Amino acid sequence: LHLHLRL
Amino acid sequence: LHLHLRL
Amino acid sequence: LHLHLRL
Amino acid sequence: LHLHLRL
Amino acid sequence: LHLHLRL
Amino acid sequence: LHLHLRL
Amino acid sequence: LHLHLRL
Amino acid sequence: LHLHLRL
Amino acid sequence: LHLHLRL
Amino acid sequence: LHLHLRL
Amino acid sequence: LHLHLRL
Amino acid sequence: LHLHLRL
Amino acid sequence: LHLHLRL
Amino acid sequence: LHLHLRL
Amino acid sequence: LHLHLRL
Amino acid sequence: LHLHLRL
Amino acid sequence: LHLHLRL
Amino acid sequence: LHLHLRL
Amino acid sequence: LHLHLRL
Amino acid sequence: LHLHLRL
Amino acid sequence: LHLHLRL
Amino acid sequence: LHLHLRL
Amino acid sequence: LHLHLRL
Amino acid sequence: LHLHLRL
Amino acid sequence: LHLHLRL
Amino acid sequence: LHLHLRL
Amino acid sequence: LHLHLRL
Amino acid sequence: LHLHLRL
Amino acid sequence: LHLHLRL
Amino acid sequence: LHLHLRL
Repeated sequence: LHLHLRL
Repeated sequence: LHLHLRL
Repeated sequence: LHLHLRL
Repeated sequence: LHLHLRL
Repeated sequence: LHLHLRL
Repeated sequence: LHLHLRL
Repeated sequence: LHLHLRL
Repeated sequence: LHLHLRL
Repeated sequence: LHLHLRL
Repeated sequence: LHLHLRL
Repeated sequence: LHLHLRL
Repeated sequence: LHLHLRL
Repeated sequence: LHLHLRL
Repeated sequence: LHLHLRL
Repeated sequence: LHLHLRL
Repeated sequence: LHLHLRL
Repeated sequence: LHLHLRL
Repeated sequence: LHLHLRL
Repeated sequence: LHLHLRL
Repeated sequence: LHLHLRL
Repeated sequence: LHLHLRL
Repeated sequence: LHLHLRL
Repeated sequence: LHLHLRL
Repeated sequence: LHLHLRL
Repeated sequence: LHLHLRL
Repeated sequence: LHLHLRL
Repeated sequence: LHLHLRL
Repeated sequence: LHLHLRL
Repeated sequence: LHLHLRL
Repeated sequence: LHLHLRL
């Protein structure tokens, strides 16, 4: 999986 | 899965 | 799944 | 599934 | 997995 | 999803 | 997902 | 994911 | 992921 | 990941 | 909000 | 928010 | 937020 | 935030 | 934040 | 395909 | 394919 | 493929 | 493939 | 492949 | 057979 | 067979 | 067989 | 067989 | 066989 | 016999 | 016999 | 016999 | 017999 | 017999 988070 | 989050 | 969230 | 949420 | 986080 | 194939 | 194949 | 193949 | 193959 | 192969 | 998803 | 996901 | 994910 | 992930 | 991941 | 021949 | 021949 | 021949 | 021949 | 021959 | 899947 | 999958 | 997978 | 995987 | 994997 | 098959 | 198969 | 197979 | 196989 | 195999 390509779990990407950007905050 | 490509779970992507952007906040 | 491509679960995408943008807040 | 392409579950997409945008708030 | 390519878990990427950017804050 | 429970995608099942049987050939 | 539980993607199962059987050939 | 539990991707299973059997040939 | 539990990617299993059996040939 | 528990990538298992058996040939 | 109590957004709850169960798949 | 209590965003809860269970797959 | 209590963002909880369980896959 | 209590971001919790369990895969 | 209590970011917790368990794979 | 299950091509079966018996002569 | 299960090609079977018996002569 | 399970090609089987018996003569 | 399980190619089997028996003559 | 399990190529087996028996003559 | 040309069994093709795309999800 | 040309069994192709793409997820 | 040309079994191809791409995730 | 040309079994190809790409994750 | 040309079994190729790429993760 | 000229048994010919082409798939 | 000229048994010919082409797949 | 000229048993010919081409896959 | 001229049993010929080409894969 | 001219049993020929080419893989």
